[PDB]
Amino acid sequence: VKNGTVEEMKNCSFNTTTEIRDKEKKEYALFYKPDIVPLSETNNTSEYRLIN
Amino acid sequence: QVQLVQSGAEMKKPGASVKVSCKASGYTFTDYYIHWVRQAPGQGLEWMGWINPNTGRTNSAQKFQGRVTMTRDTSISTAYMELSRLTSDDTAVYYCATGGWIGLYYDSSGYPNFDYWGQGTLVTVS
Amino acid sequence: QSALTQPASVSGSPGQSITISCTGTSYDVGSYNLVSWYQQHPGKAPKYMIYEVNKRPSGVSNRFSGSKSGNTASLTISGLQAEDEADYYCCSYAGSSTVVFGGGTKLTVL
Amino acid sequence: HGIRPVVSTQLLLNGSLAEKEIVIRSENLTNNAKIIIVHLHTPVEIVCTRPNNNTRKSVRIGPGQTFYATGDIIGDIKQAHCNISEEKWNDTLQKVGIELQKHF
Ligand SMILES: *[C@@H]1O[C@H](CO)[C@@H](O[C@@H]2O[C@H](CO)[C@@H](O[C@@H]3O[C@H](CO[C@H]4O[C@H](CO[C@H]5O[C@H](CO)[C@@H](O)[C@H](O)[C@@H]5O)[C@@H](O)[C@H](O[C@H]5O[C@H](CO)[C@@H](O)[C@H](O)[C@@H]5O)[C@@H]4O)[C@@H](O)[C@H](O[C@H]4O[C@H](CO)[C@@H](O)[C@H](O)[C@@H]4O[C@H]4O[C@H](CO)[C@@H](O)[C@H](O)[C@@H]4O[C@H]4O[C@H](CO)[C@@H](O)[C@H](O)[C@@H]4O)[C@@H]3O)[C@H](O)[C@H]2NC(C)=O)[C@H](O)[C@H]1NC(C)=O
Ligand SMILES: *[C@@H]1O[C@H](CO)[C@@H](O[C@@H]2O[C@H](CO)[C@@H](O[C@@H]3O[C@H](CO[C@H]4O[C@H](CO)[C@@H](O)[C@H](O)[C@@H]4O)[C@@H](O)[C@H](O[C@H]4O[C@H](CO)[C@@H](O)[C@H](O)[C@@H]4O[C@H]4O[C@H](CO)[C@@H](O)[C@H](O)[C@@H]4O)[C@@H]3O)[C@H](O)[C@H]2NC(C)=O)[C@H](O)[C@H]1NC(C)=O
Ligand SMILES: *[C@@H]1O[C@H](CO)[C@@H](O[C@@H]2O[C@H](CO)[C@@H](O[C@@H]3O[C@H](CO)[C@@H](O)[C@H](O[C@H]4O[C@H](CO)[C@@H](O)[C@H](O)[C@@H]4O[C@H]4O[C@H](CO)[C@@H](O)[C@H](O)[C@@H]4O)[C@@H]3O)[C@H](O)[C@H]2NC(C)=O)[C@H](O)[C@H]1NC(C)=O
Repeated sequence: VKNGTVEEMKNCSFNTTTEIRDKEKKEYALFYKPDIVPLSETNNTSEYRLIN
Repeated sequence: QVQLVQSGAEMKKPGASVKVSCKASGYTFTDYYIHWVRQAPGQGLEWMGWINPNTGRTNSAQKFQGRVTMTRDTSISTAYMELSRLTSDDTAVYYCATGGWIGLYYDSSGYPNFDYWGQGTLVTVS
Repeated sequence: QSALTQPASVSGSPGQSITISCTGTSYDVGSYNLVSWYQQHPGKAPKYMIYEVNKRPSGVSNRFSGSKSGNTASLTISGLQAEDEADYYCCSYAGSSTVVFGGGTKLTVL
Repeated sequence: HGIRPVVSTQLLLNGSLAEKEIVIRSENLTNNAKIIIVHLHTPVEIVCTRPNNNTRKSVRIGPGQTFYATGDIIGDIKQAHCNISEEKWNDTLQKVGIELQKHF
């Protein structure tokens, strides 16, 4: 949370529908912080949603 | 003015691990990069890695990044080499050195500006 | 092996000029001015002589200078001296936030 | 004229110069809301960058509708910034001051 002291961007990962309709895979993609919002006030602040 | 102390030589068997240290002196440990180059005895030089000591960041080489887990700590004012799965080829003298000036608004790690270099110490393996 | 190629050795009598050449590719040394030179007299650790093709640190006289052209670069050694019997190493920025060292060449005073 | 349609929120970019002098204008200076545009006599050079050096990943969402995203970051992290030559900025701001005094 602090060892950067410069705008490093988060490293989130999610599930995307692949070319098949009912097959899935785990995939990762970076996003700058203003695009991402936390999903709940719970102590588990490790689940995020796009700002849209 | 500036000098870099390094941990002494040691012996290891193949497949082992080594953790060489590099302690600073004569300059602010933050405001310069820290560097490592490898020299097998009687052979040419080679590059290992970079560290921005103000962070945990590393740029380490493609061939050795899997083999290298170098780190640092500001309290000891020291940057630590680390090696694993150590083969017979790795027998060499490891020189610690100071890189370009670091701050905001640009990245100097590419610059091979090695103003100062350390004692250098030998790892032996066979 | 090194990406960057150097000859084995060169030699000459004192008072004569000598030059050495690096040679890389269009990428790596060919695309940037970030090339540097380092000397290793025997036993001891290497020494810092040139950075950014043609700039000097303190303690390096005007005997030494460098040049770049294409995928190659060079060192200038004007007026060889007796204490010069040492190796010289090339090293330059290889892109991708990585530095590469050449095998260097041995200079021998006659 | 070949109007540049460039979007910008808080300073105009690459616009046309004022030919002879700094000029000031507003629908009704008496009220704050009506923005007091200014059209400068000389340009102020502005430069920006973002030296992180990102890299593009590809992901194959659905039937062949590819989606792009920032992959790994080969390099070292640095701040994204904009630069202006300070003395020129202070000079042009002061001259806008004198023209504001011509209106105030
Ligand atoms: C947008 O705007 C921003 C600004 O907001 C721009 O950001 C700036 O960009 C420039 C360009 O990249 C950066 O310049 C570099 O700065 C570094 C660092 O310099 C600072 O720190 C030095 C160290 O400070 C410490 O020591 C001083 C005492 O010296 C002490 O008082 C202090 O408290 C601290 O403890 C300062 O010395 C230095 O100030 C000096 O130099 C200034 C410039 O000459 C001068 O204005 C000052 O008045 C003062 O004289 C400054 O505060 C520099 O190191 C770097 O210059 C080196 O590297 C370039 C390559 O990038 C090279 O061409 C130069 O020749 C120079 O190389 C020498 O130094 C290297 C290490 O510093 C060394 O590796 C070289 O071998 C060489 O070595 C020298 O010493 C050896 C002995 O050690 C000797 O043998 C040699 O012969 C030689 O003498 C650049 O100047 C700015 O830093 C940066 N701003 C900030 C805040 O970071 C941005 O660029 C803009 N955006 C765009 C897109 O343009
Ligand atoms: C954001 O966070 C995500 C996590 O959600 C993170 O992704 C993970 O990154 C790590 C590091 O890059 C990945 O680790 C690798 O895992 C593979 C596993 O292999 C199996 O699965 C993959 C995935 O499909 C298949 O491609 C593969 O065929 C296997 O089925 C390991 O094999 C990797 O090991 C090698 O690389 C390591 C890198 O350090 C070495 O340490 C290790 O010793 C191995 O090296 C050897 O193999 C290399 C070739 O692979 C070779 O080049 C070397 O020379 C050496 O011989 C590696 O551990 C992990 O898989 C990622 N997770 C997912 C789901 O993909 C992101 O990295 C993070 N964002 C950023 C920017 O870091
Ligand atoms: C920002 O990030 C980008 C990443 O997207 C960085 O761009 C990459 O830069 C690297 C380095 O320039 C570049 O890699 C080279 O691409 C060349 C082709 O254009 C390759 O030929 C070269 O490969 C060498 O090694 C291979 C394996 O050994 C060989 O198969 C190949 O023939 C090359 O080998 C020759 O050269 C090497 C030395 O390079 C030598 O040792 C060999 O003996 C032989 O002579 C490189 O892979 C990437 O292609 C760039 N990325 C992209 C997408 O183009 C960019 O540098 C970053 N920004 C900054 C400022 O660093």
